[PDB]
Amino acid sequence: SNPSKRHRDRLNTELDRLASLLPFPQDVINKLDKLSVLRLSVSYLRAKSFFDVSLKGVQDNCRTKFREGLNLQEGEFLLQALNGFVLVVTTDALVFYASSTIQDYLGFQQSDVIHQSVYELIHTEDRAEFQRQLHFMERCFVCRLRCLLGFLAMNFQGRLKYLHGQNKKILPPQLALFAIATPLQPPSILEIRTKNFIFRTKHKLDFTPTGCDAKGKIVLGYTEAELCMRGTGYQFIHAADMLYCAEYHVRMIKTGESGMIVFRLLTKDNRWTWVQSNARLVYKNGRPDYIIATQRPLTDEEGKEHLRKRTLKLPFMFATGEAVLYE
Amino acid sequence: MDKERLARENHSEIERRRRNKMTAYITELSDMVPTCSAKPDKLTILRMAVSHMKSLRPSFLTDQELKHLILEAADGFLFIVSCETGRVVYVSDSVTPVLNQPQSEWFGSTLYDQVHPDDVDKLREQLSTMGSRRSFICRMRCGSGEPHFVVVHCTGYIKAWPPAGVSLPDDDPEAGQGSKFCLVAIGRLQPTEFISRHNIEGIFTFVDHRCVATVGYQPQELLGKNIVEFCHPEDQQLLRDSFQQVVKLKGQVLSVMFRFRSKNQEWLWMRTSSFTFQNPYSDEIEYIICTNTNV
DNA sequence: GCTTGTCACGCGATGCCCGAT
DNA sequence: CATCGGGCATCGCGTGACAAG
Ligand SMILES: O=C1C(c2[nH]c3ccccc3c2O)=Nc2ccccc21
Repeated sequence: SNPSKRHRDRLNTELDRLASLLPFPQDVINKLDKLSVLRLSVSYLRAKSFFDVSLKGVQDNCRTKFREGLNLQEGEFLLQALNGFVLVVTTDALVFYASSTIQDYLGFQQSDVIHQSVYELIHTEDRAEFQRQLHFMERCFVCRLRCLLGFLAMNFQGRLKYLHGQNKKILPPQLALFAIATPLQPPSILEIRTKNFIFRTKHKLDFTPTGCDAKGKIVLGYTEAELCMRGTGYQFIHAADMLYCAEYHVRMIKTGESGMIVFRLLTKDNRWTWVQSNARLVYKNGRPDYIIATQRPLTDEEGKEHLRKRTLKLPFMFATGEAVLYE
Repeated sequence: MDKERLARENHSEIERRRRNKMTAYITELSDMVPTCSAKPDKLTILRMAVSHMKSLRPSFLTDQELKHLILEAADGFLFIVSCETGRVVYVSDSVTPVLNQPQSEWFGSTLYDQVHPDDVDKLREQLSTMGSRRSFICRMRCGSGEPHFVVVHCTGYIKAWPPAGVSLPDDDPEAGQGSKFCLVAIGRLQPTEFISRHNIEGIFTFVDHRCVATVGYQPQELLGKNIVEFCHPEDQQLLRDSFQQVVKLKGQVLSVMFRFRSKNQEWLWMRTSSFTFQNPYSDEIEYIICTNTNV
């Protein structure tokens, strides 16, 4: 042996004792390097010191055993209902805490994120923005964060509150951001099975739907009875498309064929979905009887391209908005 | 320069940074444990930290600490309802600071019983049949006066019932429920123009987004409502006469000026030009198209 | 087949401790 | 009451083995 080896062995013994005490599963602990052992022990101590200040049940007129177990898991239930993750960031941009569900959304392990700089997770072009949120108290903003499953834009809804019990040097507590991060939302139904999801609808002469196939029910989201009890299809059509569809309805009335037309239909979710469609007239004894429209769902990109290259110019062509539908 | 020398220097400085970070973490530990900061070398700091962590002690936080952080971040209260009947299986105590309701008013109750009747249908939509999320907006009753309702944004998910690890005793009220799925959710409180489409009664059925810039409301805050509800009482019958006249004069345009209550509850003078959309086969009125402009 | 990082080790410059002045 | 040399412990440095990616 030798004194250097002896001192290093003492240090490593204490480091292993610290590691075994970390509140993580043993498979996570065994893979930790020594620097992360120290970092996570400091993390745990800072968390406990804060909760000693900040923190501390079913109403007894309400208490059942089952409700008591649910109460014991209330925090996890909240975390699962978040649809995202908890983040708490210090003034020094260190991640005071991140919930485990961050791995579900960005692919980063909780034990790797905690007590590291938050900018390592944030897009460069957005980093500055985040800093201005770290420094009258509520916060609601958007930031793109690294996604190892690559970036995902996330809504941050949070608050600036004093992070007590940090023993900075004796400095007063600094404001930390307590935020919840969730993904973003698009308002258009794009078919995943985009290829050849052709569906057909049957209509009265005024375009009131009377029949729908299974793929139509899947795309639009209406039951067959729901689809036919909402007035003519002009109630389903985007306001930026109604005049074009009306022109093409006239063309079909006059020639029996509508030609290809691209327009947006209102789904049962009150979402818009692009379709390229062709409306044909069926005849009974040489008189128009009903319409058979055959439609292919389009991605938003293809729809925007078609609208950009549109033939006629009609009012409201570039309008965007939301709609509802009754009966 | 020499590739071997630069490799060596980069490596030496990497190891130096590693040593410095180890020292910094040990200093943090000395700040974080009791008798230390009240001076010690590395070994005693590490031993005192081991002792303090043994005192304090698998999740990094307890369930209560996690809940504390979530509610500190963005308020809210948890509720767990069953999907078949809306039956409230669980509600957190946070319902008292959110809705000014005791926990006792949601237990033995139904989510339909707690929302506005105009919303009950919508609720069914959300309760019928990543991780199958649910995200909606409703109106929940509050303490009070008279019936008092507040808009509540709800974020949740569908979960197979009963939940794992929770004991369901034989004599528990939940033993004979037999619900198969449950919604687990959080409820939280809170000079241009735009086009719109209405039915002949005046109900907003299509709203251009520019409404936000024109009158301050989001499109969802107008759709389903009658435009007359936003109009000054001394202009309401004028607006109604315009709506009933535009129907008689299909194709013809009709203009009307009236006071529209912006979302700041402020009166803005608006000029609305309206006309009917005719079904190109039956010539029936599909809807009324309005262009609403600031004046 | 290279890059970055972890871990141990050898090695002195000080540190602490404490009989002996 | 200090000051002073022993010998071991602490502590920072650079380098080499090794491995994940
Ligand atoms: O396919 C349609 C179409 C249409 N399809 C639908 C399917 C379901 C509900 C409503 C509609 C609807 O309104 N309206 C048109 C006008 C001119 C050319 C083609 C079409």
